[PDB]
Amino acid sequence: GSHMQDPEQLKHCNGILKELLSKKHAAYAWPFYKPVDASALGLHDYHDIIKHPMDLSTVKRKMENRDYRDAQEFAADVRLMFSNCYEYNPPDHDVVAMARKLQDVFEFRYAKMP
Ligand SMILES: Cn1cnc2c1c(=O)[nH]c(=O)n2C
Repeated sequence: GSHMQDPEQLKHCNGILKELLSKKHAAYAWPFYKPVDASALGLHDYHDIIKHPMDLSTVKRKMENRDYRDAQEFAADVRLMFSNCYEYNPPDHDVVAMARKLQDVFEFRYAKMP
């Protein structure tokens, strides 16, 4: 059920999303900008292992379209994106190191929800 605080909490989520996409974090956010193109990258098992792909452009579309009804729904998708990275790749992969840094940006600012 919708709460009067949901619009304002979703604005905080939108601010986080804008930050994740910003130049400040681009050195480690870039693998998460667009859907994984598994065929182009030679990752021919990606869709056998990752049943629910997610990326920041999809989060952005869902925000713009008012798909997310509350902050928890938004956070679940961002976390799904990171989890997919932790599931698919070995833990010493550079993309995992980038995911951990971007997730730290996300989690610390999400925790500051007004
Ligand atoms: C999210 N993303 C974007 N590019 C990649 C990945 C990944 O998980 N593994 C991986 O190997 N590559 C190249």
